[PDB]
Amino acid sequence: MFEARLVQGSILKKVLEALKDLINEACWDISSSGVNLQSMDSSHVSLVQLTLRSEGFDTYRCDRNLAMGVNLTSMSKILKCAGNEDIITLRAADTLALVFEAPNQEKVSDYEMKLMDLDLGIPEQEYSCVVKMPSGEFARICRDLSHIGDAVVISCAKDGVKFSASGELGNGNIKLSQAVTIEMNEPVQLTFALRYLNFFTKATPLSSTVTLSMSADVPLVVEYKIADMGHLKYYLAPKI
Amino acid sequence: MFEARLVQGSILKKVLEALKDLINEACWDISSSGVNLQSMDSSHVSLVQLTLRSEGFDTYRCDRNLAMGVNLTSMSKILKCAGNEDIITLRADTLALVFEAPNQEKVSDYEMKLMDLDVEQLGIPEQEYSCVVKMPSGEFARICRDLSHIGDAVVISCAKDGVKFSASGELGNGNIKLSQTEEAVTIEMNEPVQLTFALRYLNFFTKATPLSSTVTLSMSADVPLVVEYKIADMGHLKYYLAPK
Amino acid sequence: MFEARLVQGSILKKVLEALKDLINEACWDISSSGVNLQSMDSSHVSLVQLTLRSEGFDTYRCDRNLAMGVNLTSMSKILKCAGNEDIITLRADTLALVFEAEKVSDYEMKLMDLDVQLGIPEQEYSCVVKMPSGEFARICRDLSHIGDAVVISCGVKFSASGELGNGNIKLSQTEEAVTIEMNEPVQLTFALRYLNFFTKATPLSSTVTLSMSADVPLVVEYKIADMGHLKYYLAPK
Amino acid sequence: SQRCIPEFF
Amino acid sequence: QRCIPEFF
Amino acid sequence: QRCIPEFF
Repeated sequence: MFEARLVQGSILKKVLEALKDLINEACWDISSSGVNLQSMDSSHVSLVQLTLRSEGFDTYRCDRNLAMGVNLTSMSKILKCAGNEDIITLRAADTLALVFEAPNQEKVSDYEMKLMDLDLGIPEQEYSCVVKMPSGEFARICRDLSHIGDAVVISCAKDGVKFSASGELGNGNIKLSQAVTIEMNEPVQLTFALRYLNFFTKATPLSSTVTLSMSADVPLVVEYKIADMGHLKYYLAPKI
Repeated sequence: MFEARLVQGSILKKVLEALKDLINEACWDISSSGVNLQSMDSSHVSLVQLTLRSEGFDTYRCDRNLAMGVNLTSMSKILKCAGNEDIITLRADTLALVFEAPNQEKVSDYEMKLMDLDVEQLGIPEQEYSCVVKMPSGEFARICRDLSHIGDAVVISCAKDGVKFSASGELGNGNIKLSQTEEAVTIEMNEPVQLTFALRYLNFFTKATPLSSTVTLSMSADVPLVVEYKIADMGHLKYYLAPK
Repeated sequence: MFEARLVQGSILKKVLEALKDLINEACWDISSSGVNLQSMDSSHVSLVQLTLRSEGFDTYRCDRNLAMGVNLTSMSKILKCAGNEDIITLRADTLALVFEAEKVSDYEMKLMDLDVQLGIPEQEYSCVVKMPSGEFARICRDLSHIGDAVVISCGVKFSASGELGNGNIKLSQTEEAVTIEMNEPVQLTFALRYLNFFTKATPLSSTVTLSMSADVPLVVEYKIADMGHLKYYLAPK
Repeated sequence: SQRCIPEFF
Repeated sequence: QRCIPEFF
Repeated sequence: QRCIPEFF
């Protein structure tokens, strides 16, 4: 009914790490085109959109559209039982089966995960400023400014992008110039909650690069490309 | 009087690490044939039997059979003060531990307060086991920790081709298949088996993993599991787990 | 008014790591000769004396003597925001910390009014032990497993006792050397809790110098490159 | 002053 | 869950 | 435990 085989089994491990703490429960949308997951966090301030195209899988088989409601911490627990060199197969539809086949040992792990019945349109948009920067740098900026304040002001201009925070200790401004690529059509200045961004940055191991797309009074998009397999997008509603 | 010199002091560090959380207090049996410790845990679901033979020590002297009641967490604390390449001399009311740094003139002598125990050694009768699996210790440690995410108990099933570890819980269930193949899985069986064990005890046993690259599981019907770690060329650390 | 540029910015990071848990609040004495911090810990059992000479800064300008009261936990958090390869510039009611990796970080830290204190007399010491910093770190960390006080006997011997039993660590005179400069043997007792705070300075120096005499504070000295030192004074029991 | 995703999507 | 003395 | 001010 559904059989997805991934040789780079650690992609799926890093994917669940980047979601489990931000989203507790999500519906995995399975079809012939691949695996999709879209979910807001419990506060509806952020939304994750995950796409894993069928072509990114080494084997992919799906004869009907599936909506598998998954407790992402239960799925994270099972995926921790997989080694980084394992071949992971997803299979189904009252349970999701995960099969971990050892790279070079005669060891097969078979996990059967209870599902649960879990019962938004992301409109196409252009953005004024699009910043592409190293993922580890964005992770550091978000972690570092978390020591200063709870909100970060992202000001983008032709020269570059500035991340600013303020609190009791004082204030901080991190300026990146220009690999930092800035496709700018209109300077923007938006304020976001650092706590959510520090959840998004758990996707950092998925991609050496991160893309921020911003426009006046619209959600920030924090985008991690997943090899040649898909993407993990985080949307963050602005403040004010 | 007693004096035993262990060049590979990390053995003793590792031993204490693999016992301290499972057993709070134990009697170290010292004789001319070597060092022995036997103790059940608090709940008497598990029993550990440690054997360090005298010929494994580079110097070994013992003129009297000694029974030293030791607080294993106190002894673990002292052995944490030894470097991983230290030469450890056990010397004996108090147990003295002397750590000689491999490089640089540093000598630590620790004197450990002993206590009076009354461990009523339980007799262990060797026996023939239906199935015996020898497997990499790290693999076995991986198994017990992974499955404890799923359930509180592991069903171990041994057959000619291979061994399977199964656990169930709220989340769902898991099955880990090991087929017989240093990094190898050998199965010596004369009768297929199926036993259930508490994973929380197994996960204490796997703290002995750095003592041996390989672990031996000995199983039969209506007898405790044996989880055996061989210690270099000097002895073993055996764990016995009562099956549910 | 004040601007100091430290290319080896990790010195300042390590310095704040070596103070923030011992000293809550300190006054950074700033002048043309460099940066000086002197403070007791809250219990006045230990004293920190930090010296960073102006010559060790790659750029140094100071046109008046400043007394900057700093929350060292606050300062530590900001220095967490500097990478270990960043050029750190200090600049001066606020302290400006600029970290240069392209990437320029700019932090402004609220200062506090701190009026603080003590004069340290130059002294001859009966015994001066010089040893690897990492060894001293282990000795103090290991012996705190056994007792809360250490007897230093000068080879040099470190001894502790508690409910477990007792321990003695013996170092013999030999970078990784142990040198002892002694005119008179001494035997002093100190609280290990403070010594384990002092050893947080271990990343600053591959070596530590212990200076002792009967009835006088122990000196635990970490040399900072060519630019100064971090000294810890510990009153004997 | 934290806005939410539904308001934009 | 049986116990060791039950067997030894 | 003595204090630093008695010596300095």
